[PDB]
Amino acid sequence: VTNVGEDGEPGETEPRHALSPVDMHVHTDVSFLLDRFFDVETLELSNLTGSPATHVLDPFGSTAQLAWARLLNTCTYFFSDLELSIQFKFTTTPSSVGEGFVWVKWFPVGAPTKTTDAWQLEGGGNSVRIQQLAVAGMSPTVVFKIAGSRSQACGFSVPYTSMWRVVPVFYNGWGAPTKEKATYNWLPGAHFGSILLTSDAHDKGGCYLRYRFPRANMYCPRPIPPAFTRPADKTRHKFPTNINKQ
Amino acid sequence: APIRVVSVPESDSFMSSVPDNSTPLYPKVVVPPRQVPGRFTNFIDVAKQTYSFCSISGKPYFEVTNTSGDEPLFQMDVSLSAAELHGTYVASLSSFFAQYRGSLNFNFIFTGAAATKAKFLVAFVPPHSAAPKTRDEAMACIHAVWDVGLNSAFSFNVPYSSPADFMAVYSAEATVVNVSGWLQVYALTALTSTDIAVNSKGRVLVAVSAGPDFSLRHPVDLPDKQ
Amino acid sequence: APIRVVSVPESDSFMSSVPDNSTPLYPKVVVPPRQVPGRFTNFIDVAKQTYSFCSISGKPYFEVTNTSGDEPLFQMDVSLSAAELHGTYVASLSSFFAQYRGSLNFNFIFTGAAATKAKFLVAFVPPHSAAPKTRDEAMACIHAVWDVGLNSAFSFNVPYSSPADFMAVYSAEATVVNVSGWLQVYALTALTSTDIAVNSKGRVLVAVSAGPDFSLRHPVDLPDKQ
Amino acid sequence: APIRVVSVPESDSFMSSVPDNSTPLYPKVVVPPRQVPGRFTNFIDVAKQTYSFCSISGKPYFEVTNTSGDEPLFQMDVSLSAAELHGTYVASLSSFFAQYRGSLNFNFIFTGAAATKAKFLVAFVPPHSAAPKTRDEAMACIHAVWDVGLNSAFSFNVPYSSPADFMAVYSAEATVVNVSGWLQVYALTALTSTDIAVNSKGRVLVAVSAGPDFSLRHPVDLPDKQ
Amino acid sequence: GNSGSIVQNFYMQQYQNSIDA
Amino acid sequence: GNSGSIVQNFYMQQYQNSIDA
Amino acid sequence: GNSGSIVQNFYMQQYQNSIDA
Amino acid sequence: GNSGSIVQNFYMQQYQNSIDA
Amino acid sequence: GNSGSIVQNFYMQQYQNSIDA
Repeated sequence: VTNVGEDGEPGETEPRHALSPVDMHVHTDVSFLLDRFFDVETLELSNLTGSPATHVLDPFGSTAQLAWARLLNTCTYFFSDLELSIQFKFTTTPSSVGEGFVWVKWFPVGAPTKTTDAWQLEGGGNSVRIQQLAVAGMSPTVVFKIAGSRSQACGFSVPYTSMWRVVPVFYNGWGAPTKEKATYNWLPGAHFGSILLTSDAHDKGGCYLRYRFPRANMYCPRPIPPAFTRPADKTRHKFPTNINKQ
Repeated sequence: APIRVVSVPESDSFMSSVPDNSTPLYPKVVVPPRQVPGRFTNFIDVAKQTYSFCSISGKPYFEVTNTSGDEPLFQMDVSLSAAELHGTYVASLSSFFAQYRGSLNFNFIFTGAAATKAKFLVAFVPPHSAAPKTRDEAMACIHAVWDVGLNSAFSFNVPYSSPADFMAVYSAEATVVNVSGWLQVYALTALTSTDIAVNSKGRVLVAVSAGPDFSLRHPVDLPDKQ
Repeated sequence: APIRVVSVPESDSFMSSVPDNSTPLYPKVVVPPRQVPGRFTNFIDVAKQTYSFCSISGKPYFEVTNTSGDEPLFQMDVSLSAAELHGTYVASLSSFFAQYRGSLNFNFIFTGAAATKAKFLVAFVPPHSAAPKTRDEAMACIHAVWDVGLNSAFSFNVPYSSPADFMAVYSAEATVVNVSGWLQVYALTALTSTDIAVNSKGRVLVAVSAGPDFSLRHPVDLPDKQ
Repeated sequence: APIRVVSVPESDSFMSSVPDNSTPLYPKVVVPPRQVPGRFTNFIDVAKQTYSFCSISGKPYFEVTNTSGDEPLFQMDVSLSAAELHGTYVASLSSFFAQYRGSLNFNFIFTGAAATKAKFLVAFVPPHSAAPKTRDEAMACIHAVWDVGLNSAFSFNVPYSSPADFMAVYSAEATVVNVSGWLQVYALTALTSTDIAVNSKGRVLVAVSAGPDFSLRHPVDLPDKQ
Repeated sequence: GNSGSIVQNFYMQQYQNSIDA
Repeated sequence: GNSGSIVQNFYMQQYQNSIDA
Repeated sequence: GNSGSIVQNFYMQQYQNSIDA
Repeated sequence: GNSGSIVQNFYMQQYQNSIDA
Repeated sequence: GNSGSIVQNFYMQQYQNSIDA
């Protein structure tokens, strides 16, 4: 068909015996593709004592293209809940922590921080401290053991905290009246919260955070980043698949 | 009194796609409304209602001189990881998956002087031979001819024809399911200008719109970066 | 016969906010009635239907002499942890949380001699500049003027205007979401008395009532004491 | 609040035939239609509507000369692992199981010259004696006589008669349940030809159709290969 | 209050909690 | 086929299995 | 989205997720 | 008596307890 | 016989037991 292009809007051609659908597009559905615990991030827990580095659940950064990174940066604004599932890969001899309680405490956008000691468990001597803000209360704590536990993991819901009617991925402006190099693409708390992990462990194991993004709503499309170099002109790119040849 | 149950052997395991959520640790969190327009539910949706420039040579367009004729103008192995279809939205979307079942459309936006005419030919070569290399060989296949001058661009729908209900979003060594063929455009009439002086060459943009029957099935993690 | 089940990996873990109780180890405990009045279900409720003195300097009131004029009378960065709004009910309530979305009200109870008149001006300065420091600078913003003499106090509603649907119940380094601005009151007319002798200064109480659209969302544990 | 349950001792065990599936880790996978004809739901089905050549000597047929008479022509212990019924569809199907309850049918496709006639006799010998070895002994049992010439083949239904409702799909040392007897065919009239010269022998195919009341019950793994 | 699961009444409200009048 | 337990449809048939047309 | 099990609403949708307006 | 859970009758009252007349 | 629990038919009677005629 004769196209009078230039005015944005694409242009189709439609052959004969057009082909019937099947699959129904379905597998390309935004909310659907994003409702699955991904393995994103991975950190080191805290010793009960001393001061913590409040971890922040901001999954709008990307880079290692594990097909979840690109997908989040295909939209401009994003609004979804969250759900996590911490696990904890032992790093040495998995029989050196005969208990390991881990005070996974989640915090909502805006919750204070400064967490020094204030708790202490008294029993026959010794007494082991717990992080002040770590204890239980307002913001949901989960205590799971790292011994004999046939899955040194947990997991829960975390409804959308942030103040913004929707989460802006890439911001063009700044985050604070201190037009500073950093606050560019920052914007005050374009995120899902934090988490403080404290356990008698901290060493002898890591974690593997995870996100389940139920009710993912995406707005304002954006271009989708290639993720693979360019090949040799005229031809195909050849990745070893299920199929392949031999 | 106490119910009787039996754990499956699997039991206390992970499952990275359990159809069912987790325990709601924070509740009653009412959420504020959203007034932003340009929202989407489906990804196919955006690549259907939107083209993207295919990368020929390093640019999104071929040339047309008054010294061509026989030679092919544009060629590429119709598979979602073939050179040209590398940078496109439609092709870059694909790699979150494993399969596609769609005929594609291309639009040829001719950009030469308004005193230029080029006339022309496109052709789809189903897989068999080893790339016809002259229209006289290619015209015996499915092709379309077009005359710039008053049009100001054109559209060609590279259909879907193959024995498999879904093909591969990933290219690999010659399979009956990788390659759907080639896409070719030819100089059915070497370009012309007011003066060969002022107007040397004409160009043409190669934009890729997702076809009207096209869809991606099966999400898949990303391999290595290669 | 036996049902088939599968434990989630999480399983035998704590959960400090599981929407669902525990096992009822004592039962049938009927409980006696309660006849005490002044009961409550909601906390916002009490801070709306009740003011609280803001702590200016160490006291809950500013002065008004017949030697003022230009100078600011009262100023504070409208954020629920700014000095003045530190001791108030409404502000102290807040810290069990993380967010607020409300415009506040203040009431100016003038306490000077009954032979004193002071006339006056209040002003709300949205965030931008660096604190106007003369009414001539401040009057170009939203302000109200009031004349004690027969009134016997006054009320000013510092609204809510900002791009975010909820702000921070905790102050911090300058953010677009911390600061909502300043609240200012001015000497639009230096105080007057029967005799400058008997009546030196007049005063005025600064009481803070929660606004009519104000609410706190998100409970949060308390950090450290600082 | 929390439900009360009790795991059976068994609990966290396997179970290689649990009436109930597993956890659906991939979902919504719509599947394409199938247009292939010649489909089946039941296996008995195919062996009923289909014969298979029984392997006598190494071939699927016996001979008929004009020098026979008394001698038996074909004999085999009617049990689904007896020599002849070894290569047949119906018998090879069987070994995925343990039991059968059916009378079988056989068809005798005579292949001798079109100038040949053979006339003849079949006989079913229920289990008792030790194999009659002359028709004069066998004809006193259930038998059928047939005359090739215009027929062009024949059919004999070896019924099911025994005290057990199901028998063994596996043969073994003489049991009341293994052996159902023998199947025998005889030369009730030694073959004849235009010339004993041109036509020496006539032959006959022994095809095995599953009976009309035949069925296999009980699937069973395969033992060793012997 | 924070008990929005449809299993909270496994133990009927007599055993669960108290009662007033 | 061998799934005669009244719990098989805990996961509705979309997630469970496939679908034809 | 990927939650086709008839147990997802054990926690009613208030505790489960959020709400808009 | 102290059995106010809606699972007590998993075992019907014949197996559960006794019977009088 | 000794099966007075309302869970015995989790596996319908085809898988459970046998059948006569």
